[PDB]
Amino acid sequence: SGFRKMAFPSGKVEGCMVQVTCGTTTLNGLWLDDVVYCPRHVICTSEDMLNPNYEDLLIRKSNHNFLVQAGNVQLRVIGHSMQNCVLKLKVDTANPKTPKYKFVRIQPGQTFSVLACYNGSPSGVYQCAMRPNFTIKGSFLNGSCGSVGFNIDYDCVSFCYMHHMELPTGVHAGTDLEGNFYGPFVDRQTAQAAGTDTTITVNVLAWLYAAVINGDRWFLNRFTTTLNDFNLVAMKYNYEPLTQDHVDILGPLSAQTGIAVLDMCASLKELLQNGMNGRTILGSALLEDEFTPFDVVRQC
Amino acid sequence: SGFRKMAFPSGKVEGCMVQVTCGTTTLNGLWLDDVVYCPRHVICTSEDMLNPNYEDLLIRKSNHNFLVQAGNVQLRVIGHSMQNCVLKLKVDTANPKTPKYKFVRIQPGQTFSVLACYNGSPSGVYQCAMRPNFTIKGSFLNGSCGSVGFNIDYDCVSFCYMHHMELPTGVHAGTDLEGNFYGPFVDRQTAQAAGTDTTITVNVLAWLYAAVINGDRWFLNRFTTTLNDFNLVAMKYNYEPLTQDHVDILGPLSAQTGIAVLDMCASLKELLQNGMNGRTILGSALLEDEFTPFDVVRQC
Ligand SMILES: [Se]
Ligand SMILES: [Se]
Repeated sequence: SGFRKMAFPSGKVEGCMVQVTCGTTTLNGLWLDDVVYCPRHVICTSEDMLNPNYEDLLIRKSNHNFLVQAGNVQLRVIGHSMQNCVLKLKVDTANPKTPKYKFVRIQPGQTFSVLACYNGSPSGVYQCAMRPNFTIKGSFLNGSCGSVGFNIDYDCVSFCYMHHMELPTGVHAGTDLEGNFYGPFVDRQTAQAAGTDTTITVNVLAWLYAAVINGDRWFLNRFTTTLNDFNLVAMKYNYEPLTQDHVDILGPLSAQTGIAVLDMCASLKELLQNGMNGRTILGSALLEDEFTPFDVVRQC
Repeated sequence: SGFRKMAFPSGKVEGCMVQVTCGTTTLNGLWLDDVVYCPRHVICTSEDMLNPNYEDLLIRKSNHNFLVQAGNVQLRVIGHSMQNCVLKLKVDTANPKTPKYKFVRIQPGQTFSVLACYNGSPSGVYQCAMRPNFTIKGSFLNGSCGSVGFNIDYDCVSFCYMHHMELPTGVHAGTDLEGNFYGPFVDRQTAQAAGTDTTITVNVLAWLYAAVINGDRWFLNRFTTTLNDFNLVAMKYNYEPLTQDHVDILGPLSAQTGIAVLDMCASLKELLQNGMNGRTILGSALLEDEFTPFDVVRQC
């Protein structure tokens, strides 16, 4: 037993990371089949980032201006396309190590594993949630740009994220693998408001169930509540509204534990109104919202 | 910037995981060069685990009684040795995928990455600390036995841990790769006291420095203290004694931040005596002790 924040094994992805250099800027690329994907701001200098005209800047670039290095293996670039905020560099060799893969655009509240890389070299793996306001709170130093987020189902890597920006607030923003930003963000070094974040209510509930399974039951109380009562409390406390879709997804966990969802909500309400009072749930002294129902089920 | 609990990329290790079956018991093995390492209790039934005589049980086994499966590749076992609580199964093929590697026995307070596996298949990666009482708090379901813990330096995998037991308390215990348990534990399903755990003081301090670097400074106070004053407070609060070795290892972090170690200790003291008062450090509402000075430096 036991419960941990756990990333997917990164092996399949490590074999796809490349280094992409254009002019003076180095960052990470993702080589699948014969296409290398990377943040289009690889083409920018420091000053460029203040106010880039990506079309005009890219027009000053040809195929030979992109250095693609796979470990020590130089890749030959034979086409280049901008799609939203990604570059798609066509190279002459299919990646021998390409796994089965999909590109997916995930939803707020969903989670994924990040392989943080520098100079096309993996350095660490960890699990992130896409926040309701479409930021992530990661660990992304200078040159992490181009690191990707992914899920694995059996043999298939669903790439869902590529890192592009740290906001002045210190949170992180980026694209799907088609180059469309999550959230209102743009690939320019400018003031950008993320906007109010909220707790992923359904994740918190899933985590409470994981706590019950693991033997932490102190917070289980004598009350119940209704979706609407609970949702009123959710409002006050800056939590996402709970819907029937959410109740449904907790079904299997409510099934195992014999604790109906709305009884778990009344527990949550007591925690939101009374706090945790110096106690811990699954070793945490706040309410974790970084685990989906799927995450919890996988681990149980 | 940003700060996260981060495991090593698991790629190098995923290519070493095998499935080991003997009689009715399946668990995980580690295939390096021509030797497969696994928990010796693979040879035990359920009832065996109550009171195993490993010599006598192993004497009833030959090379062909060990099923070693590497994905779909059956391995041929040609010798078998018990070393402490591990079996070393000699197989006829060197693992093509063997990385550079060391076996190391780590120290309490040190951290490592766990590749949790089931039936020789990796399912997730996450970072653990070896507790002062030589347990780990992991996520290890039925059949996780044989999963390993490791560090990576450049190209070299230092294996430090193999999973063997969940204690009745729900914490985890296991061996180095020579088969010597961390802590007082044995590979028998019996009552086993772990004994008092304590907070890894130096880790907490490293984490406080990581917090300063990331912009969290609320807890920085007007006081200082001495090693002995601090250590008296450490005692009261079940924290490990801070030594000069520890001060030394925080040197580089004290260097960058311009906050002397003992000033960071006075801050810690105020936190230990006054609590966190509903505030958060690096998104945590308690004091994290799961990051070493090396971990923090790597991430900064
Ligand atoms: Se970037
Ligand atoms: Se086991």
